[PDB]
Amino acid sequence: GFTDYIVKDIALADFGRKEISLAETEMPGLMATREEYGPKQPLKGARIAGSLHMTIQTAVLIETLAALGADIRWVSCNIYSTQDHAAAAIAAAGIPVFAVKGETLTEYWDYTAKLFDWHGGGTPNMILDDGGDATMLVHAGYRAEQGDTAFLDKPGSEEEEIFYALVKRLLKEKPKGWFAEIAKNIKGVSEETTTGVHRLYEMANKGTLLFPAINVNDSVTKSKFDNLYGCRESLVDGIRRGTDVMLSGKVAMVAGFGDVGKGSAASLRQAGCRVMVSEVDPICALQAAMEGYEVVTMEDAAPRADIFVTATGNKDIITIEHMRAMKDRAIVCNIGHFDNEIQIASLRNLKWTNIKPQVDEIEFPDKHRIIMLSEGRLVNLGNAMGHPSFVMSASFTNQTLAQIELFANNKDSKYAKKVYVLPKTLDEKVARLHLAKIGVKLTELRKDQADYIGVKQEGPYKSDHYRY
Amino acid sequence: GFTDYIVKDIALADFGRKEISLAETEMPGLMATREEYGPKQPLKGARIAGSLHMTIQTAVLIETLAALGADIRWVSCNIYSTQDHAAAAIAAAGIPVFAVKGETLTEYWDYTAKLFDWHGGGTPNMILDDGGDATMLVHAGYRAEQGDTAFLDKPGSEEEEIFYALVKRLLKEKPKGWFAEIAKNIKGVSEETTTGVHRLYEMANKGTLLFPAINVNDSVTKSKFDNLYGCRESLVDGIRRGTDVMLSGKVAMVAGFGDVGKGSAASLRQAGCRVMVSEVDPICALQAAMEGYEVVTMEDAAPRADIFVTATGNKDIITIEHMRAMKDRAIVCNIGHFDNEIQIASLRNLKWTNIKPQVDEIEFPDKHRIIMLSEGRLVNLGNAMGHPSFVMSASFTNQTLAQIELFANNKDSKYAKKVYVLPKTLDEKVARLHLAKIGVKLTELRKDQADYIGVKQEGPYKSDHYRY
Amino acid sequence: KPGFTDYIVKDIALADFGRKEISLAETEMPGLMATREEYGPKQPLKGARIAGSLHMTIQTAVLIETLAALGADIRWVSCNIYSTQDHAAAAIAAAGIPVFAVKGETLTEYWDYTAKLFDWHGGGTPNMILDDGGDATMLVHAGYRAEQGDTAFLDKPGSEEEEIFYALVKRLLKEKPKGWFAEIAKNIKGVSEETTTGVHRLYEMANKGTLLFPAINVNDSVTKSKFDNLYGCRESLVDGIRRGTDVMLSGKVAMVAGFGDVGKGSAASLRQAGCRVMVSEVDPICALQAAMEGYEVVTMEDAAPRADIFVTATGNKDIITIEHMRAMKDRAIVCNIGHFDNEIQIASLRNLKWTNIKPQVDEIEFPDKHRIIMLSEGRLVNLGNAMGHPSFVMSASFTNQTLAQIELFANNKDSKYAKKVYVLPKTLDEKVARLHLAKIGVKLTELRKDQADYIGVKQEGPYKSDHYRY
Amino acid sequence: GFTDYIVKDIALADFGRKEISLAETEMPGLMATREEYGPKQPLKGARIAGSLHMTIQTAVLIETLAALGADIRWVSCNIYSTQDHAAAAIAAAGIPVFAVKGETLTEYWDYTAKLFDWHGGGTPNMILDDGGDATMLVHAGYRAEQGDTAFLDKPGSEEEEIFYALVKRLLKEKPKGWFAEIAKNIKGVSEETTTGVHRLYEMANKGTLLFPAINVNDSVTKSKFDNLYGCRESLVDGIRRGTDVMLSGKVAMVAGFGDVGKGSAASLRQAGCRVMVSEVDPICALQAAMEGYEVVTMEDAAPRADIFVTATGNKDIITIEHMRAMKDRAIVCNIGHFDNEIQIASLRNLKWTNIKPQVDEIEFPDKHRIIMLSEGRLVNLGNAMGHPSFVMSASFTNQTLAQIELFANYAKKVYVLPKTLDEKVARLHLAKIGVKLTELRKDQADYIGVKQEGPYKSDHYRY
Ligand SMILES: NC(=O)c1ccc[n+]([C@@H]2O[C@H](COP(=O)([O-])OP(=O)(O)OC[C@H]3O[C@@H](n4cnc5c(N)ncnc54)[C@H](O)[C@@H]3O)[C@@H](O)[C@H]2O)c1
Ligand SMILES: NC(=O)c1ccc[n+]([C@@H]2O[C@H](COP(=O)([O-])OP(=O)(O)OC[C@H]3O[C@@H](n4cnc5c(N)ncnc54)[C@H](O)[C@@H]3O)[C@@H](O)[C@H]2O)c1
Ligand SMILES: NC(=O)c1ccc[n+]([C@@H]2O[C@H](COP(=O)([O-])OP(=O)(O)OC[C@H]3O[C@@H](n4cnc5c(N)ncnc54)[C@H](O)[C@@H]3O)[C@@H](O)[C@H]2O)c1
Ligand SMILES: NC(=O)c1ccc[n+]([C@@H]2O[C@H](COP(=O)([O-])OP(=O)(O)OC[C@H]3O[C@@H](n4cnc5c(N)ncnc54)[C@H](O)[C@@H]3O)[C@@H](O)[C@H]2O)c1
Ligand code: NA
Ligand code: NA
Ligand code: NA
Repeated sequence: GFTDYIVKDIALADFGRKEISLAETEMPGLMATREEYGPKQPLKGARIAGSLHMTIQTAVLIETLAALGADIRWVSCNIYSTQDHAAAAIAAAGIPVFAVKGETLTEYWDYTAKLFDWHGGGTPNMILDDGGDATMLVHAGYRAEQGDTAFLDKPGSEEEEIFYALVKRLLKEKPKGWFAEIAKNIKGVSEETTTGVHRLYEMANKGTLLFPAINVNDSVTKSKFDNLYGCRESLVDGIRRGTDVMLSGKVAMVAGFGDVGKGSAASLRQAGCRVMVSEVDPICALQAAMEGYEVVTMEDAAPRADIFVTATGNKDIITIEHMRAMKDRAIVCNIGHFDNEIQIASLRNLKWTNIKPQVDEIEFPDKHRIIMLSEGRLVNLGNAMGHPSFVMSASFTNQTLAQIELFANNKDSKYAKKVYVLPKTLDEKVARLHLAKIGVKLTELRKDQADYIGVKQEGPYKSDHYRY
Repeated sequence: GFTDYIVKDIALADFGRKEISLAETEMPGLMATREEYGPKQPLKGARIAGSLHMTIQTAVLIETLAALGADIRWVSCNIYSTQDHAAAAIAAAGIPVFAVKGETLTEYWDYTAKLFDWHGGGTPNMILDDGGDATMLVHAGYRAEQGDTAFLDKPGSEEEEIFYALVKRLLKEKPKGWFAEIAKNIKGVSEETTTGVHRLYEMANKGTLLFPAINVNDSVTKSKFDNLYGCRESLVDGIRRGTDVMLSGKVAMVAGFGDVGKGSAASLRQAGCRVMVSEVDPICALQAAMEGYEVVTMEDAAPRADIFVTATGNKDIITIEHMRAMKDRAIVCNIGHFDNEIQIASLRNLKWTNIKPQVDEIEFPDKHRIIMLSEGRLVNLGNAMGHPSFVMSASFTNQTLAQIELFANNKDSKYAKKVYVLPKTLDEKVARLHLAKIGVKLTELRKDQADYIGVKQEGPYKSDHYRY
Repeated sequence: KPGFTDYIVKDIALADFGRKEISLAETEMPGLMATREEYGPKQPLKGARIAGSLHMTIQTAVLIETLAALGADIRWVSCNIYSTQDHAAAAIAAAGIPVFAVKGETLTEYWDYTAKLFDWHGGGTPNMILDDGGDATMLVHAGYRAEQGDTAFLDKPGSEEEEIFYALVKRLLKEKPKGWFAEIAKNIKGVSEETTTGVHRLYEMANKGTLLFPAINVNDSVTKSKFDNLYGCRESLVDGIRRGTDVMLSGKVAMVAGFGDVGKGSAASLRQAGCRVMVSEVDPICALQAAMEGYEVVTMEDAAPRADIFVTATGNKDIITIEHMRAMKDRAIVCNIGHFDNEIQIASLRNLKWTNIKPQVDEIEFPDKHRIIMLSEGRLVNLGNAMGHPSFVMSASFTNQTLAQIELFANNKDSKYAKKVYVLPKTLDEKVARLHLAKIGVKLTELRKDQADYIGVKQEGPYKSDHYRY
Repeated sequence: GFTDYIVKDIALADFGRKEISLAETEMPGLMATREEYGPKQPLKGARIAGSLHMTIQTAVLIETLAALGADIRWVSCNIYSTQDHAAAAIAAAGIPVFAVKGETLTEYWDYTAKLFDWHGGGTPNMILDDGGDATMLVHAGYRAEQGDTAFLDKPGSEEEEIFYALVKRLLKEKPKGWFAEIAKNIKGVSEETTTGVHRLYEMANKGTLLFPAINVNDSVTKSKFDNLYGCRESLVDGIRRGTDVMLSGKVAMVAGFGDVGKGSAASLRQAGCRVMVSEVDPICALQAAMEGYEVVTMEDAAPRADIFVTATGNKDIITIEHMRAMKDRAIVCNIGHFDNEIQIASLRNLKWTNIKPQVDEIEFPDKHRIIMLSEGRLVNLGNAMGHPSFVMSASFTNQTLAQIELFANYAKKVYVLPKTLDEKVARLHLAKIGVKLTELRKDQADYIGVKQEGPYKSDHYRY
C-alpha cells in the first residue's frame, strides 16, 4: 500500500534492481562508505530532500544514504535525465520519488515542491542538490514570504514563469510562514555542480544564503574526475545514441574549455572528430591551443562544423544567427547544466519534427535543417545514460561525506551560513577508496622521503592551492 | 493489401523512414550512385535476394538497388542485428523483408529460404550476401539434391541441425530440382564480409562454386574503411549501450589484429581502456606491438582483463576454461561474424539471468559471474546500431557496383564461376564519391608530375599490389 | 668589447651562433617580447641589480636581455652543471653581461660561480635574486645562519654536492668582510623562484620564520605550472632520450615515477612517442588520475624487471635504488627529469665500471656484467641531453618571472610584500596567457556584459575563482 | 696498412663501435640472421657494392653481410645522411667505405664510382641500393657505351650534370667495354626504397633492366614498418634537432598520405601539432580524413601552416610561389627520398644565412624568411639520426635475405620476397619487445584454411 511516488511504470523495478546490482560492483567508494558508516548510523534522524538526476547511479547513492540511517524524498533535477527503471526501483524500495523521463516543466516544479511535504508531517532537514533548484525554491519562497513579492512577476523564460507561479501557489496554499519553517529546519545543503555552486556563492556574497553549504563540485575528486572524465565518456555516448553519425571525418565545435569542455573536446577527438574550441578565458584558450585544438569564435565555427556542443555554464552561446548559418543537418547539443546555452526559445516559431525521444529536426524558412538533441538540455543524460557508475562513485562518495559533515559533524558550528569545501584528507580518502577496483598499486613514502618533501606519510600530500 | 513480410511491428515504419532520410544525407556514395545510374536502370530485370543485417544503412542500399530497377527480397544475416524500424520501413515500401531483432535461429533459417520463393513465383537471379548463409543454402541444397545427402545427418551444432533440417524440408516441400533451378538462374553473388569471402574461395578452389562471385570485402574502400573505422566507432558503442561501464581505467583484451581487431583495439583504447591483443600471425602481432599494445595469450589475459572481445573470424577463441578464470563481472563479447569465437554452448548448463535484450549475466558454481553481450553474436549490431552510415556508404556503393557488374556487365563472360574483386578504378571512384561531404579538397597532379611518377592525372594512382 | 673579461664561458667564439638562435627564439617568445615593448619606455628595473641562477639556455638569454631592456644590471649563472647551452652563454658574455656558465662544469666550479653573483661589479651586492631551484637563495640563507653563529650543519655533509656547498660557505665566511651575508640579506629586495623544488625550499623557510626577504612563487602561476611543467616536459623529455640513445620508442615499456605536473607531461611524452607507459605514485588522487588516463600504476619494484626506460619525475629522493637497477633488464635506460640528481642513487654506482658513450651518456656495468644506460649522470635529462623546453613555453614562464621582478623591485613601495611567499595576481596570470594567443592563431571570444554578470565575473577578468584548478 | 676509404674523422671509430654495439642489442633480426646464416656462409664469393645511408644501423647491416661471407664496398646514398662515427667504425673494420656527412654532389658521384673498382681488381657481382643511384650509374654507362651518348649532353639539373660528367669521365678513363663488364657480372640488385623501386619498374617496363632485382620496399615488414613507424619516430626528431621549436600550438602541413606521409602526419600530431595533409589519390585522401586530418591543397596551406613536410616521392610539391606566400620563419623540409620535392634551385637567387649544419634561413625580397632543413634533403637523416635501430632491423633483415636470394638461390624481372620470409622477419623481432604469439590448434588452422606454421594470409592481404 505504498503510494507516495510518481514514476513512469513501477513494473520496471526488477530491471532497475538488476542494473543497480551491476552498478554497485562499479561503485566501490559508495559501497565502502556503506560498510564503514553503516554501523555508526551517522544519518539517523536526517530527512534528506534530494534533487539530482534520477539515474541508476543516483539510486546507489540514495540507498547508501538510507543504509546510513537517512529518511529520504527524491526528485530529478532535469526533465529528461531520469532513468525510469532506476526511479521505479527506488519507489519499490518504499522511498518517495517523483521522477519521470520526459516530464513537463510544470510537473518538474510541482515535484520539487513535493520534497518539502515530508511524509508523516514536517519538512526536510537536509538538502542534496544538483544545480540548485531545490535550494532556489526555498530561498525564493522565503524572499517572497518576508514580503518581497514583485520579482515574482518579472518577465522570464517559460520555465521561470512556471517557477514563479509555483512560489505564488505555495504562498497561497501553505500555512503562513512555511518557507521560514523550512529554512529554519534545513541544517545544510550539499551541491554537486558548477552552476549550482555559482548560485550558492552569489547568495553568500549577497548575504541571503539561509543555511551552511558544502560545494561538492570543487572536491578534486569531483571536478577533475566527473566533470572531465565523465563527459569524456558520456558526451559522445549521447551523440551516438541520438544520431548514430560517423564521427571520423566530422568537425566538431566545443564552446568552453573548463572541466566539462576539456572532457567534451576529448570525447569528440578520441571518437575521431577534428575539434575546434571557443573560450573567453585566455588561460583556458591557451590550454586548448596547446592540446592541439583550433580556438575560434562561434561565428567562425557556425558554417564550418558538423557538430556543436555548448559546455560553458553561461547563456546565449549558440544563437539563432549561428544556427541560420550552419550546414544542413548539423547537430547541436548542450552538456552544460541548463538549456539557455542554446537559444532554443528563438527556434520555437520554426517547424519541429520529432525523430524519436530527445531528437528533433528543426527546419528554417530556407529549408536547411538542424538536428537538436534533448531540446538543448543535458545531452549525456537526455540522449544516453549520463556518466558511467565508476566516476559517479567518486562524486557521490563526496556527496555522502558532505551530508555526514553537515548533518553529523557540525556540533561545534564549524559550518556557518557560508560555502565550504571538504578537507583534502577526505578528498584523498575518496580517491583511495577507488584504487583497488581498477588495479592501482599505490607506493608508500618511506619516512625519510616524506620528511624530504615536507609531508606526512599518510598525507595530505599537496598544498591547499595545488591544482592537480 | 501487401502482406509479404515478417517484421516485429509495422507501425515502426514512420520512425524508420525518418532515420532513413537522415542516413541518406550521410551516404553520399549511395545517393550519387542513384543519380548516375537511375536513368540507365542497369538493374531492370534483376531479382536480388539479399541476406545482410537489416539496418537503416541496409535500407538505403535496398532503396538504391530499387531505384536502379531491381526487384528485391531481403532478410537479415544475423538474428540480433535487425533494426526493427528499418525493417518496418522496407516492408511499408512494399518490399518483401523477413527480419526481426531477436528472431529465433529456426525463424532465421526459414526466412533465408523465403528469399528463394520469389513473389509471383520463380526464383531470384542475383544474391547479395553478408556471411555466406544464403549462398550456403543454395550450395548445400544443390549438393544434397544431386544425391550426396549423408552430410545432412552429421550436424556439428544446434545451428547446423536447424540448417540441415531446413535442407531436408526444402527437398520435400519444394519441386524436384529446385536447387538446380535456383543455381541456373543466379547470375552472380556479391559477398560483403571476410568470413563469407573465405567460404567463397573454399568453394571456388574445390570447383563447387555454382555462379560467378565478387568479393566486396577486399575492395580497398571496404576492408580498410568498414572493417577498420566501422569497428573503431561501433565496438565501444555496443559495449556502452549494453553495460554502461566506465572504460577509462579498464583493461581490455582483443583477440585478433586484422582489420576488425585493429579497429576494435582502437575503439577501446580511444575510449580509455588499456588494451592487450592476441595474434597468431607474427606480422599482425608486430603491428600491434608497434602501435603500443601488449601482445599476450588468452590464458595470460583471462584472469585479469575487464573486457574481452573476439575479432578473429576463427573458432574456440574464448573457452569455458577462460571464462571460469575470469574476474567477477568481466564483460565478454564477439565482433567477428559468427558466434563460435566464444564457447557459448559450453555455458548452457550454467545459470543465465537476462538483464535486458542482448545482455545476460552467467553465474558459475563458485558464484563468479560474467556479463555476456548478444549471446556471443556481433556485438556492434546486437547491442547498438552497427557501423554508422557514412562508412557503410562506402561498403554499399561497392555492393551496388558489384551487383551492376554481375547482372549487367557479364555479357562477354568476363566473370566465370570464380571469385573476383572490383578493379582499382572503381575502388578509387567509390572513395572520390565520399570526399565532398567531409570537406576534403583533392589535389590534381600537374601534367609534369603525372608523367614524372608515370600515372594518368585521373588515375589509377597505385599499383595493383599497393597495400594502402 | 676588449675591456670586458668579467665572464666564464666555454668558448666566446660561439657568440655569433648563439645570437642567430636567440633571434629565432625571439619570434617564438611573444610574451617576453611584448613585455619589452610595454615596459621598456618606463624602465621599471632601472636600479635593479639582479643575480640570476637559471639554466643558461637560449631561452634564458631572451629573459636576460628582456631584464636588461627594462633597465636591470645583471650577473648570471646556470642552476645545473649540464644545462648550459654554450652558444647562449657566449652571446650573453659578448653582450657585456657577466655570466659564469659552462656545459659540463664541475660541482666545485658550479658553486664558486654561484658565489660570484654576489660580488657585484663596481662593489656592493645584488638587490634582487631570480632563482630556479633555490641554490642562490640557499647560499644567502645558509651563510646568514652560520654567520649568526649556527655552524653545526656545516660540519655534517651527506652528499658530495653538500660537502662542496658547505666548504664554499666556510670559505666565504673566511674571506669576506664580517657580516657579509647579513649585508646581502639586507640589500635583496626580493627573490622570484621558478620551480617546484625551489618553491618547496621557500615555504620551508617562510614557515620556520627564517626567510630573509620577500619571495614570489612563480612556479604556481597557472601559466607556469600548467604549461612549462606539463607541456614543456611533454615536448622535451623524449627529445632528451632520443638524442641520448636513438632508441625506438614504439614497442618499448616506460616507467615514470610521479604523476604531478612533470610526471603527467613525462608520461604523455613517452606515450605519444609510442611507449606503453607505467606510472608510480604516492598520492592517491594523482594515482587515480594516472589510472583514468589509461596508465598502469605500479610500484618501482614491480616495474624494475619490466620496463625498458625509467624516468624519475618526483622532486623526491631515493626513487631508483641500487636494488632496482640490479633488477633491470640489460641496457635498460635510466634518467631523471626532476630538478635534482638524488632521485636516482647515482652515488651508489660510483664503484661500478662506467664507460662513457658520448657527453651525458654512460654505460654502467655491474660485477655480474649486467648493464644500464644512464643519461646526464642522473641530472635533468631534457636540459642535459637535449635543449630543454622549447622557447614558446619558456616565454610563458619567463614573462611571469619578469612580472615578478617588477612586482618585488618596483611595486613594493608600500611594503605589500613582507618576508613571506606570494603568487602573482590572477589578472597578471591571465595577461601572460593573453600575450601568447596571437602567435599561435587563437581567437578569443569576448564576453558580453550580460554573460559576464551571469557567471559573476568582469568582462576583463579575472574569469575564475582563486581556488580554480584549470 | 688499410686506407681504401674516405671518412670525415677516422678518430670517431671507437665512438662508432660503442653505438654499433648498442644498436646490435636493438636489432634482433639482423643478429638472429648472423647467427643462423653465419655458419652457412651463403654470401661467400659475393662482392656487394652497397649504396645506402651510412648510419649506425647500416653498419650493423654491413657487418652482418660480412659475417655471412661477403666482400663489400660501401657509399652513402645521400650527401647529408652519413653518421661519421658509423663510417669511421666501418673503415676501421677494414671495409672500404666512402661516406662523409656533408660531402658535395661531386664527391657523392665520385664515391659511387669507387664501388665498382673492386679492391684487388675486377668489379662487384651484387648491388644493394637505396634510391637506385648505383643501379642508375651502371645502366647509364651501359647505354652510352652501346653508342647512345647524346643524352649525356642534355642534363636537367645540377645533380644530373654532375652525374653525366661522371659517366663521361668513366667512359674516357676505363677500359673499353667496362660498363658491359660490370653489367655482365652483377647477379642482381636489392632495392630499399619506394623511389628506387619506381626506377626499377620503369627500367623493367622499358625493357632496359640489366639484371634481376628484388623490391625490398614492398615486403610487408619493410613498407608497413620502416616507412610508417620509422618516419613516425624520426620526422619530428629531425625537426626538433634542427629548430628546437614548440610543436604544441603549431599547424603542420604534410604533402602525401602514402606510407611515409601517414607516418609523418602521425609524427607531428603525436608531438602536438594540428596536422593538415594534401593528396592526389582519393583513397589515401579519404584515409587521411577518416584519421581526422584536414585535407587541403598546398595553396590553402601555404599562408597558414608553421611547418611543411613533403612526403610524396614526386617533384615540385613546394614551389617558390608557395614559399613566397608562407608566414615569416615557417619551417620547410622534405622526408621523401630526393630534394626536388621542394624547389630548392629557385631559392638559390635569394639571401641564405646559415644557422648551423643543415639549417638555413632564406630571406625573400619583402623580408619574410623561411627556415629550410638539410637544403631540402631527407630531414630525418640530415637533421637527426634517421629511423631508430629496431625498425631498421626489419628493413635490413629483408635486405640480407634478399641478397642471399639473389646471390645464392619467377618470370617478372623485379620481384618481392615470399610471404613466408616476410613472416619470418616479423617473428625474429617479437621476443625482444615482449610479444607472445598464440599458436593455432590444428582444427583452428583448418577452420581458417592455413597451416599452423603459416603463411597466415593471402598474397593480396593488405595488413
Ligand atoms: N552534463 C554533465 O554531466 C556535467 C558534468 C559536470 C558539470 N556540468 C555543467 O557544465 C557546465 C560547465 O561546467 P565546468 O565545470 O566546465 O565549468 P568551468 O567554469 O570549469 O568552465 C566553463 C568555461 O566556459 C568558459 N566560457 C564562459 N563563457 C563562454 C563563452 N561565451 N564562450 C566560450 N567559453 C565560455 C569559461 O571561461 C570557462 O572556462 C556547468 O553548467 C556545469 O554545471 C555538466
Ligand atoms: N561486426 C562487424 O561489423 C564486422 C565488420 C567487418 C568484418 N567482420 C568480421 O570480423 C571477422 C574478422 O575479420 P577481419 O577482416 O579482421 O579478418 P582478418 O583476416 O583481417 O583478421 C583476423 C585476424 O585474426 C587472427 N587470428 C586468427 N586466429 C586467431 C587466434 N586463434 N587467436 C588470435 N588471433 C587469431 C588472424 O591472424 C588475423 O590477423 C570476420 O569474421 C569478419 O567477417 C565483422
Ligand atoms: N626538467 C624540467 O624542465 C622541469 C620542469 C618543471 C619542474 N621540474 C622539477 O620536476 C620535479 C617535479 O615537479 P612537479 O611540478 O611535477 O611537482 P609535483 O609536486 O606536481 O609532482 C611530484 C609528484 O611526485 C609524487 N611523488 C613524490 N614521491 C614519490 C615517490 N617516492 N614515488 C612516486 N611518486 C612520488 C608526488 O605525489 C607528486 O604528485 C621538481 O623537482 C621540479 O622542480 C623539472
Ligand atoms: N626519409 C625516409 O627515411 C624514408 C622512409 C621510406 C621511404 N622514403 C621515401 O618517401 C617517399 C614517399 O614514399 P612512400 O612509401 O610513402 O610512397 P607512397 O607511394 O606510398 O606515397 C606517396 C603518396 O604521395 C602522393 N602524392 C603524389 N604526388 C602528390 C602531390 N602532388 N600532392 C600530394 N600528394 C601526392 C601519392 O598519391 C601517394 O599516396 C619516397 O621518395 C620514398 O622513397 C623516405
Ligand atoms: Na550511467
Ligand atoms: Na630549448
Ligand atoms: Na638511428
